[PDB]
Amino acid sequence: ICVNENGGCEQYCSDHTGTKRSCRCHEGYSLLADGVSCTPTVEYPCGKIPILEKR
Amino acid sequence: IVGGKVCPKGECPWQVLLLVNGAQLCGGTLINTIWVVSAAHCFDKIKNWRNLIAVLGEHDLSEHDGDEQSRRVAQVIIPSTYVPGTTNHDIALLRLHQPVVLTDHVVPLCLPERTFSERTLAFVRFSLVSGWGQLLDRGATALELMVLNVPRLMTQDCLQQSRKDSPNITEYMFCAGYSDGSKDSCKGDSGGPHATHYRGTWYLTGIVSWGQGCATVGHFGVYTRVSQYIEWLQKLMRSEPRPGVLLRAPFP
Ligand SMILES: CN1Cc2cc(ccc2S(=O)(=O)C2CC2)NC(=O)OCCc2cccc(c2)[C@@H](Nc2ccc3c(N)nccc3c2)C1=O
Ligand SMILES: [Ca+2]
Repeated sequence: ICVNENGGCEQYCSDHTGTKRSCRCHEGYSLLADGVSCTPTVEYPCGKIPILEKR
Repeated sequence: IVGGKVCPKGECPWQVLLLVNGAQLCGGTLINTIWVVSAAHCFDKIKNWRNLIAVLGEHDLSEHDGDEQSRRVAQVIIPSTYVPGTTNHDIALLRLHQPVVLTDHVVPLCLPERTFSERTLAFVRFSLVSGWGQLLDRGATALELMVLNVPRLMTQDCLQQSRKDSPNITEYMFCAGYSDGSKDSCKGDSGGPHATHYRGTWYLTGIVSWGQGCATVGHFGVYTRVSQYIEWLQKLMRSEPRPGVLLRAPFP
């Protein structure tokens, strides 16, 4: 599942025993209830540009 | 950087400037508050290990605007497989003596997981390369941080599209850029990021490593394939500092 379109995950993807898939996020992010989206939990999450984000 | 543009101040907030005795040495990428990823070849000629400084929040070299943060480099970690004066395994992991403070102008780039990087990021065609390197082959270096969008090539395609005693492109490298001599990263950009955008977030996929002259017709820029080093980097970031600046760590 993870090999194809990143398993639908916004960030990280783990394949499980069967047709199961778990999305995960980098530190400074938490996974939303959709099980795919990553939202920042910190003021300066990695890979995001504050001057562009605040625009 | 040849044929790019000024990176607008704060839009490349993970870019690091490395200095030795106050002189421009190389670029780097901030990946959290204390760790910087750069190129192993940046350190081949260093004797003054105690005079290595990393500057975050830098933009214009001619002026101090208050967003710059300088730190002493406490440790330089190079893979055992890297051989000085050669191209393979061109990566260094730098521990800062004190963490930088994250601000609108100082933000880490995400170091991705290996699977995500190989399965997904490796297929994002364009990525940004940046630095204060040469604006032209045999020309002056930049006073303002420059950025360039470059397309990635499969190694088979890089080997077929290239012209010309040149080194091989290993599984620890990838080509990116143009063969028409208009756009490239240069030697003064060495160690800087090759950053990839995916679903609203930027990740570290490459390091400015090597090539021929700068923006030389028939030649692409060659970048360290960061995905091969994820596990090696993570393990070292979990390790205790050791006496002495330079550390050679076993690879894999
Ligand atoms: C010529 N130099 C300088 C130097 C070299 C070595 C060791 C130390 C130093 S240094 O002390 O100056 C230290 C930068 C601070 N070693 C080698 O030449 O070994 C092979 C790697 C190697 C081979 C060839 C060139 C370079 C490195 C070059 N970098 C680059 C980087 C990206 C390029 C690109 N995208 N397009 C075109 C050309 C490029 C040249 C470079 O860094
Ligand atoms: Ca400045």
